[PDB]
Amino acid sequence: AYTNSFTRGVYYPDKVFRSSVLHSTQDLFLPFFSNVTWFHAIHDNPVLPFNDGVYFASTEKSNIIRGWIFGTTLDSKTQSLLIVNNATNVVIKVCEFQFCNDPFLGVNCTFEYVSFKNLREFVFKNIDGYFKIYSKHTPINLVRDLPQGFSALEPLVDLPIGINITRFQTLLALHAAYYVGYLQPRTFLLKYNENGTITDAVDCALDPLSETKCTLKSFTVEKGIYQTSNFRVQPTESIVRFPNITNLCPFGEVFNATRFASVYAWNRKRISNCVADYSVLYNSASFSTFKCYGVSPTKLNDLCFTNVYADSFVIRGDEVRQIAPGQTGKIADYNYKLPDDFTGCVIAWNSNNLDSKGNYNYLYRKPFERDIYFPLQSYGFQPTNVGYQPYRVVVLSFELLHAPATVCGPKKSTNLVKNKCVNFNFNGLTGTGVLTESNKKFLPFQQFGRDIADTTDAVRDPQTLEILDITPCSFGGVSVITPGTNTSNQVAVL
Amino acid sequence: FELLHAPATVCGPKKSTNLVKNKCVNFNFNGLTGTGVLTESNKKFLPFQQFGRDIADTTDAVRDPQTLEILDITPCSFGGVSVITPGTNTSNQVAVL
Amino acid sequence: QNAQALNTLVKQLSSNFGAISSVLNDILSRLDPPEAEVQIDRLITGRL
Amino acid sequence: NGLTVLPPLLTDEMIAQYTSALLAGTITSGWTFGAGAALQIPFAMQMAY
Ligand SMILES: *[C@@H]1O[C@H](CO)[C@@H](O)[C@H](O)[C@H]1NC(C)=O
Ligand SMILES: *[C@@H]1O[C@H](CO)[C@@H](O)[C@H](O)[C@H]1NC(C)=O
Ligand SMILES: *[C@@H]1O[C@H](CO)[C@@H](O)[C@H](O)[C@H]1NC(C)=O
Ligand SMILES: *[C@@H]1O[C@H](CO)[C@@H](O)[C@H](O)[C@H]1NC(C)=O
Ligand SMILES: *[C@@H]1O[C@H](CO)[C@@H](O)[C@H](O)[C@H]1NC(C)=O
Ligand SMILES: *[C@@H]1O[C@H](CO)[C@@H](O)[C@H](O)[C@H]1NC(C)=O
Ligand SMILES: *[C@@H]1O[C@H](CO)[C@@H](O)[C@H](O)[C@H]1NC(C)=O
Ligand SMILES: *[C@@H]1O[C@H](CO)[C@@H](O)[C@H](O)[C@H]1NC(C)=O
Repeated sequence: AYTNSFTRGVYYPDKVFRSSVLHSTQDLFLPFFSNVTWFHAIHDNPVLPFNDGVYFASTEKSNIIRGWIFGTTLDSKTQSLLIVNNATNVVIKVCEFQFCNDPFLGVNCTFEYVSFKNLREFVFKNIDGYFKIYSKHTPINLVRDLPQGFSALEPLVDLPIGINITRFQTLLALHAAYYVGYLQPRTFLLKYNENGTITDAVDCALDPLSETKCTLKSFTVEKGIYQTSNFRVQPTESIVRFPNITNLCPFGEVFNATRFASVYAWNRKRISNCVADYSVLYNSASFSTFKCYGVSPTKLNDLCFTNVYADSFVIRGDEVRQIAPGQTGKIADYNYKLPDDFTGCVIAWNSNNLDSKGNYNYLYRKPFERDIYFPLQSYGFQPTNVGYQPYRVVVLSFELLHAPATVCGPKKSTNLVKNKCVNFNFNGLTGTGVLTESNKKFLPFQQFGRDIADTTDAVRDPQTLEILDITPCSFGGVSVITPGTNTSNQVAVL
Repeated sequence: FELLHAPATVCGPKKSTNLVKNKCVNFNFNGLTGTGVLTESNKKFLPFQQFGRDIADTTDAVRDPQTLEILDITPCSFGGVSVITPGTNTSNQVAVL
Repeated sequence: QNAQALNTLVKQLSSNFGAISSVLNDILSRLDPPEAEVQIDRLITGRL
Repeated sequence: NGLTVLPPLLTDEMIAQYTSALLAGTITSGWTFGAGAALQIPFAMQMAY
């Protein structure tokens, strides 16, 4: 069984006093006129999903509903919030309770507290570990269903339980119907009266007149046409395209090399025509540092490059800080310079247990220049020297210019769907639109096309060299044609 | 630390002072500061509400943390000041509005 | 005059305004939120 | 980019109908249609005025 939520399930969203104002708010409310599941207690206490949050309501004549259970398994295997109201004493506990196969009341704990004719409404939500309880009790004269009307709920309790709640169950007193409605992130307009009591409400996503009340900040709408929204078509599925290459990039040949070059004569290895899995380098605990100046290290798996170069050499530990864009010093200026617009990551680890002996084979002296009483000096690295120990540093320089990408990370491609609105990813380039066949003659060296706004106009599919046009999915202003609200609540939409 | 405007349970080491009504004062309520005249009010804060706010998000009223009564906050009198003057080639006497 | 005003407005989308890229998707696909937000604020200020 | 153009309320055809009405009025009734009713007048007499 299901019923109509109507206008029930709005609560005072904050401890801020307001009056005579049409204030607007976004919080997890019950959506207006949505369905709520209707349960019965005659001649029904199942476990329900909690989802993003719950409105709960019940109707009483004899105080049958006395409690709630919240958790994931509700079987003593996890912590579960228990609320019970027996006679005049409200009891709250969050123990790893052993609940019955079918919990009811007859007629490692982290918290404990002890204190139809009646409608008792509640709101439960679980935000960053905080279980927030709002409620309202009101007299009623109705047995069949939830009464229609409006009256908002105050917040009463906020329990810092830190419990992951996915399911909940109620507790009945056996010798009282109840409703369960899912909260959603719907913006509201709320009529605070002179006393500051919310006396009316308008759900924004209910219907086009309600959008118009949300747009004008008014419960009354004048005769006219109002631009409430922009209609935009949504995509269906994502499309991921990368060259179908299975070769793996030789990072091991750079990072696990028998010998590193000196900084005065640093090596520059080209990485191309391969799959670059950067999760290995990032997750590895062997590195003393992994600092990215270009892109974030976790994005490297999706993103891909025209080329990647690995600059490999040995420096003294205290000089690691100098290998960065914007830095100056005797190393940054004299022997190894990066562009100040450098894109990439600097990875380094000590070699105190490998290169140190003393080891005098390491000598030091524009961006990416190799400069092959003298300017030439060297180090004697010994195992007994931290800031004076040798470090192996590899600088990964990434070229992200829009051109055919030779280095693309470990991500599987999908099939391509034409003439449908889709979320696409071509060699790390993303966007949303309709991919169609085209007559745009890209030259063999061209990979991407562009519009006046510098947005992508067309792309060359990286697996099959054909050109696809990108046209954003149909969109436009909505407008609501409405007579006076007094004349009618009926509306028409452009 | 949760600094959301709500009743404070943990307050910093600092002695309170007496409260003076109907005079321009520099106030501090639970760490919330400003300047204005504190007066008696008829604003019915709900038991869970500690602060009230205006359209500008400025404080409209507060609940005194020691004695649970509501005080309205009216910013201390201010206004533009204009000088009415004949040209200085006639007189250096002025009137002030 | 109106055509020129619109063409100018559209061309401004190609400007970086101090950001690493004029393309919003390229910022988002490359930077984590704590850094992406800075680059985006630069574009928002310029475009607004 | 979000840049659109709205149509005018009065289409070119409707404007043409208005200029036609104003012109037909001017020719067959002089200025009388401006003040009140369109009062037919021989064009040559209208010019005399
Ligand atoms: C609510 O349930 C009825 C069936 O009783 C169904 O026809 C209606 O579409 C449902 N509405 C929503 C919003 O789920
Ligand atoms: C309510 O339950 C508690 C146990 O959680 C029990 O100690 C108490 O006696 C019960 N009821 C009353 C009215 O005290
Ligand atoms: C309490 O938690 C600990 C984990 O720190 C666990 O080992 C122990 O078994 C739990 N106690 C019970 C009664 O399950
Ligand atoms: C506010 O409360 C008073 C009772 O104190 C009541 O008479 C009035 O109708 C209520 N509504 C207003 C004025 O907001
Ligand atoms: C270097 O060798 C270690 C094994 O000792 C391995 O775990 C690591 O992934 C290798 N590094 C690279 C870049 O392949
Ligand atoms: C993609 O796979 C096809 C075989 O189905 C092959 O002919 C084509 O060359 C591959 N594309 C790339 C860029 O490697
Ligand atoms: C402040 O002190 C009074 C006694 O003068 C006491 O009754 C009141 O409860 C105290 N307020 C708080 C918030 O503790
Ligand atoms: C203004 O004052 C000057 C003296 O500095 C005098 O020469 C001049 O005539 C005066 N003009 C008027 C209009 O009073």
